[PDB]
Amino acid sequence: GKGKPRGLNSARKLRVHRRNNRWAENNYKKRLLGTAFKSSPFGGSSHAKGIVLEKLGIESKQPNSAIRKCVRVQLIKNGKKVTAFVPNDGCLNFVD
Amino acid sequence: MRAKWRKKRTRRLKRKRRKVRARSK
Amino acid sequence: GRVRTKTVKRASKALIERYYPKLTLDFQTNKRLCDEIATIQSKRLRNKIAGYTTHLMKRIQKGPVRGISFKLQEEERERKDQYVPEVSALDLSRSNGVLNVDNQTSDLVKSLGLKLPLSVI
Amino acid sequence: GWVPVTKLGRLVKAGKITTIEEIFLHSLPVKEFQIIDTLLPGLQDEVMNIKPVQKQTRAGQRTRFKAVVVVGDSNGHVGLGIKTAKEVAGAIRAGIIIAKLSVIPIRRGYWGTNLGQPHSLATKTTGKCGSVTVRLIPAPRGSGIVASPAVKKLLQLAGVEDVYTQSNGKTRTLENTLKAAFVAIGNTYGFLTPNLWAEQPLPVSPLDIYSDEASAQ
Amino acid sequence: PKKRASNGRNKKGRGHVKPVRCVNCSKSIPKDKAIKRMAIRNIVEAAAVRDLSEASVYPEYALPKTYNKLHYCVSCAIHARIVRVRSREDRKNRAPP
Amino acid sequence: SLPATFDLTPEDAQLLLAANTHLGARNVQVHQEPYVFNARPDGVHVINVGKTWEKLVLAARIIAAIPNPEDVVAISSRTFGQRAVLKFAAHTGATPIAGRFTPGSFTNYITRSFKEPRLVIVTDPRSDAQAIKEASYVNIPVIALTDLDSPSEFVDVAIPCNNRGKHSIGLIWYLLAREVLRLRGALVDRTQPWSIMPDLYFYRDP
Amino acid sequence: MENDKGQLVELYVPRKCSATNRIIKADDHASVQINVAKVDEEGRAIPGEYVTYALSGYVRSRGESDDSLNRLAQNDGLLKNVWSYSR
Amino acid sequence: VLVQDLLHPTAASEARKHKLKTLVQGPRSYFLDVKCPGCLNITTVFSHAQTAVTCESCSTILCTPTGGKAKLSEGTSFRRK
Amino acid sequence: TRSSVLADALNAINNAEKTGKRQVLIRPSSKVIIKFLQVMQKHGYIGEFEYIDDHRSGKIVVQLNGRLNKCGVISPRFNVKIGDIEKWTANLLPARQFGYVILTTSAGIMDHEEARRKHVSGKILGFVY
Amino acid sequence: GRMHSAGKGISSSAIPYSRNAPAWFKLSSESVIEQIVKYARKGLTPSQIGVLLRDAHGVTQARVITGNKIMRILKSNGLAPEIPEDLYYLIKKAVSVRKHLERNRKDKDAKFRLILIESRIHRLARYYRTVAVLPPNWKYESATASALVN
RNA sequence: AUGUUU
RNA sequence: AGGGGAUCGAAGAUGAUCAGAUACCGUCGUAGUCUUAACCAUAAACUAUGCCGACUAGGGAUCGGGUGGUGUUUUUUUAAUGACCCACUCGGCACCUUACGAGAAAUCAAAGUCUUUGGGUUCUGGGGGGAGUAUGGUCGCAAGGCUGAAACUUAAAGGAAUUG
Ligand SMILES: [K+]
Ligand SMILES: [K+]
Ligand SMILES: [Mg+2]
Ligand SMILES: [Mg+2]
Ligand SMILES: [Mg+2]
Ligand SMILES: [Mg+2]
Ligand SMILES: [Mg+2]
Ligand SMILES: [Mg+2]
Ligand SMILES: [Mg+2]
Ligand SMILES: [Mg+2]
Ligand SMILES: [Mg+2]
Ligand SMILES: [Zn+2]
Repeated sequence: GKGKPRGLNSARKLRVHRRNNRWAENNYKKRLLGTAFKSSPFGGSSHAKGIVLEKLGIESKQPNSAIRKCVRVQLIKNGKKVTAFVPNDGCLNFVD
Repeated sequence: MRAKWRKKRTRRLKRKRRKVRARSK
Repeated sequence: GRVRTKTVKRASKALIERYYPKLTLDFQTNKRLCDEIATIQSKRLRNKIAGYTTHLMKRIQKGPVRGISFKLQEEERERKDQYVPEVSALDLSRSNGVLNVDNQTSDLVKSLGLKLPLSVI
Repeated sequence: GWVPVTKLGRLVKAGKITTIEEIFLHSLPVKEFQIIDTLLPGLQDEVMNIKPVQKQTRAGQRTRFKAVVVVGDSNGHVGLGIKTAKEVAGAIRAGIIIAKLSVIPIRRGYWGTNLGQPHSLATKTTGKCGSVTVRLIPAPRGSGIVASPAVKKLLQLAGVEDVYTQSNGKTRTLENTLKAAFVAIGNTYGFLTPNLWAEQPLPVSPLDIYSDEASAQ
Repeated sequence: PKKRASNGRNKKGRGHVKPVRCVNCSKSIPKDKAIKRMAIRNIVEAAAVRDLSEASVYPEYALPKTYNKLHYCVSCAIHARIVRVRSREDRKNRAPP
Repeated sequence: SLPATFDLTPEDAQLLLAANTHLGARNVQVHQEPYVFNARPDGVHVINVGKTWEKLVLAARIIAAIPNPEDVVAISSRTFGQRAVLKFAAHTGATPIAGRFTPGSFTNYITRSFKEPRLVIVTDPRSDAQAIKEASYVNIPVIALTDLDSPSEFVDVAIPCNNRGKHSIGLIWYLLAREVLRLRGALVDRTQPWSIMPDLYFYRDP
Repeated sequence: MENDKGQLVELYVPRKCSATNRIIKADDHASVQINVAKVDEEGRAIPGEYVTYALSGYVRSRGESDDSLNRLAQNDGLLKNVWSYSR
Repeated sequence: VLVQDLLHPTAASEARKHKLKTLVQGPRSYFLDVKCPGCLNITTVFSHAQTAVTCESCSTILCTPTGGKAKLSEGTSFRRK
Repeated sequence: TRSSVLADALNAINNAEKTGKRQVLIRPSSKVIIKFLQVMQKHGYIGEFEYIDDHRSGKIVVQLNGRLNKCGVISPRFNVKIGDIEKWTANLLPARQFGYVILTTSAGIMDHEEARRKHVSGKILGFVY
Repeated sequence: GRMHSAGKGISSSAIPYSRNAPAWFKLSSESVIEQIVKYARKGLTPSQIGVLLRDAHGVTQARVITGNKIMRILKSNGLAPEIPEDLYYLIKKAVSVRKHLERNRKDKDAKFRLILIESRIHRLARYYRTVAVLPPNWKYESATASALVN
């Protein structure tokens, strides 16, 4: 055989084995554990408003250069502090 | 580092952690 | 050493391939013919070619040599027949007009042929 | 001119053999691309890709160029050539030659009923090269060639208009994917069907029919 | 990958083979893996067979041989050239020279 | 379908038995040879010379079917068969390959080689494996002089014969040439012994 | 393979092996077609008249073409006692 | 090969084959009539007898068991029933 | 241990055909095996087959004619409805014009064509093409 | 094969195709049945009864001569054992191994073999209880194994 | 016998 | 925990190398090595290949059993076992060649009979780390075993093979 039961009455074993092995999938495990709610400062949401706390220049990882002008933000929703990149040429002067 | 010595160092760390948790209560 | 390179050996073989009814096994009358039937651009190389051709055609009279066919191997092969002729085709002789076979060969012949002179021990 | 070698090629240039289907029927090995050129004049060629292959030797980068070519007429015949040469141009030309030499017939068939001019394959087929498995499934009319661009190009040069494709393995290895698709194409005329069950009288080879084509007077 | 079709040893159907000690360095090797060479040298080769036969009080003495089975580990056998590195195809050849 | 004239006669039967064609290989014999008559002690197997003769006749008919005699290639790298194939290609219009085969002789259409035959005959499939492989590369049928321990791969007509003996090899080649000539018409009547004796095909070492 | 109204729409109805009945493909360069000359009135090997056998590259590679040709010949004639069904 | 009569294998090959691997399985054992040193019966003895069979009306040992075929006491006549 | 004598028989037939043999012996040669062979022989994928009666379950010698590409069992013997016969044929057969999905129905063992023209269904047994 | 081993042995009897008595067999079915009952009263199990019948007499199979198996003959004549013979011999082997084990106590090989033997005993006893050859409450216990083989 | 690093 | 403790020898002590050398090397030497009575339950515990069943090449060796032979040698008195030889056979450790076939390849008679995908069945894996970590449970005298995450991080890590 193929290492899995083939018998006509093997449905319970087949589906239980699938249930056990689905936990090795990133997406399935994350969704069933509810990582986005407990972890993931955005509580499983697309966007989140927050209050800037500090301008910061983080030096881009090697082999690059040109520190990237992010902002520390404190989320109104839950209160966590996240670093958010400010994408454009300039565009830091428009955030205070 | 060698996997054997990584395991040994980790076991020593585990022993120290058990001892600290024992002294605490 | 005194080993001849490919531009000597191959040119000599090419000369002997088409000029066997030509220059003999003597170097003096070999190089002269080379002069008129080969565009050798140096007398030293001509001397090499003619000496190796002389050697090739001197040893040609002791047996055919590899990679050389001047349309005489076929002739000499078909000429040299029957080194042991008119004595025995290995038929009805070399015995008391019988075949000295074993029992199993005897049964083999008994399978189809009732006529075979046998001395099956 | 041509000045043929390959007495098969001699017969082709003499006009004794006038269809490549005879060569295919007698499984005659073709050694000159001119045989294919004269038997399939309407044979177009598509270069699939040129990629540099590199050999490291004493500062390395021998950097030869390898070209994949598919030749074919969109009626029954494709061939696939893969050739590496020092320059892209010469590799392409030699690959076209190799593909013409490798030209084989494909067996087109019907998905459903017998409405004329077969549009699809006669059976399911599979080819494998390396890790790449390409499976061709007969498709109804109007389905088109359901395949990735390279295999779809090879199939329309084969003359298939309706086919489903399935693939497994590292299909981003273009050479192996094309070779697997070419094997799948070729196996169609190797799959025995009930309509081919009937026994035929085993015709005589053209090489025997015209035997006075190996000589130099 | 797997370098040798069976292994660098001779053990199929056994599981465990008791070890031996290398004559040169004392490394423990399974007896089937150790490189074993027999030595049947003459007790007196010594450039001096004739001298010993002259000094001998017995005519036709038939001087004896010294017998010794040597067991080498892989490292010691390779280093002392009892055994040598062979090509990938030459390794698949078990006849002695 | 072949007449009693094509049946095996006592004359060539005792010719085979004298040449020791029937002395097959030892107990080691390829398990694809039903040409074996009962095995005598000392291991030597007896080859059924009736089957040998029938296969020789079938091979001769295959050779005669070939329209151009030059399209038939006789091959022997073993010395014991080189004179055999040379005399065979003299008597029939065949093309001989004696000695080295120069791998690439059936593919690789470059000069000094590249004959394109319709049939290949080999003295020993083992020693002529290269020619057999190339024939399998270019669709060439193969007849072979096969001992009971000779490989059968890509060998379409196996003539069972001892190939350890120069007498056997030469005699088998001689009978093959005889039957080819008889079928062609060179020998008008298959009742005369073909005056050319079966020693011109044998090997001569000195 | 014919279409509706029954005209042959497939090119190159292929040959089949005389031994194993498998199709001789266009690239099977190990396959072999053997012609055995016909014999009329004490020999003379009528030219162009043969008994034809097609052996597949598979059989030839397996080294069974000799036995298969023995069987097929003997079934057509051309051989009286070489091949036996029982073994 | 590739063509053989599986339904009619030769007697030689069938006798070569293991008893379970013939076309139809069957025993290669048999029964013998051993001449008793006395009378009133010719004793029937299995060829592969596991028992040290003695005469029905006496106490002489006719066969001694072995791994395969039994022995025959070194004086006896034995028909092969 | 042996769980499908039909699977063993069809596997032996497949191996013999793909090795080019013209005959194959199969043991223990049950009734389902014989019916499956009868279907295959009716459609001409095998030749004659002869049952050898040992007083065990028996044997069969089948004559192959080189027209068999593959015969196989579907294990387990899935329950198949009339509308699932088409899915099984699509999955197993090389084309829609030839080959057979063989079923066991209470109208007997039969290929899918005569199954659907008797309007019967059952459990899937195997396939042949 | 070899339920409790890696052995793949196939050695067994190959009983003939002929389902009738051999032509050279002239003893009555009643006479062989009487011999069977005599051996059973002498205390032989059906297996050794068959062995004696085949070795010392010409009865190839009691089932082909008398048309009945030896155990069935013994049961019809009231000479059947209280437990089947194979189960009895398995329990006897278990008792022997267990006695050796309580005398050695370091023979871990014997401990393992005893586990195997008792596994076989329990499987065979489950079969016999299923087919109602043994009472539904029949139980094999280590300390009464001797008590039930004697 | 010893001979580190890039 | 008793007994035993020759040898070798985690620790430890020393000699020497060395830039350092609390390493390799030398000399000792405790535990241990051995045994009894109990624990422990882990190994590259490996064939890194679950088990049961069937089929698909060829070959010669070899172990155990069996069968046969005009067999050789061996003696007891016919004959006999024994050893050997030959052939066959069942079972086993393997091996050689070729691969229809398989595989990414190395290679593989199974790692084949797989996109022409289903004989039965158990266990395991789902990119690399974090991590066999934390925590809880359980077993253990302990060492530890079994079970076993997450946060976070990362575009490779890895396999086989090629030329340098
Ligand atoms: K950069
Ligand atoms: K001590
Ligand atoms: Mg390595
Ligand atoms: Mg171990
Ligand atoms: Mg079994
Ligand atoms: Mg079990
Ligand atoms: Mg650096
Ligand atoms: Mg573990
Ligand atoms: Mg493991
Ligand atoms: Mg992972
Ligand atoms: Mg690597
Ligand atoms: Zn060492």
